Amino acid sequence: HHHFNLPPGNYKKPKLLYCSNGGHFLRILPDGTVDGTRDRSDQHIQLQLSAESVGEVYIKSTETGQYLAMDTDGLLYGSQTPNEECLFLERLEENHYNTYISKKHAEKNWFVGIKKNGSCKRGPRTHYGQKAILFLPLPV
Repeated sequence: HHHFNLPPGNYKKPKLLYCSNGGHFLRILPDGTVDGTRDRSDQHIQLQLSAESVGEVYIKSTETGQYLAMDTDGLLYGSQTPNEECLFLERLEENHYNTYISKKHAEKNWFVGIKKNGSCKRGPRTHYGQKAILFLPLPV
């Protein structure tokens, strides 16, 4: 369903997923809530990525152990355990950024994304070409 241009990073260390849209870091709150925050000091923005298969990743909160996941209705949530909804296709975009496509909903082009207001986007509302889906992994 999708191209295979991969980004040039590794999963050695945790990262911050900086969204260029509004400048928010992706956050997985203890209650399972997922949003974005501009507070670099937030304890819930440190994520450990890991590769399942080449180009397939898990995105986990170092603080809580929760996995980033996208539900049947396109809502991002924090999962206590790894499941099919937790896999994302990590790809390069615009020869620069990282994008994360829901593996489970790949055919539909549902992406991880953050609005200028700090609220995450719902799967069906995302699409190729948007600013909300563009991320830069920053060191913690």
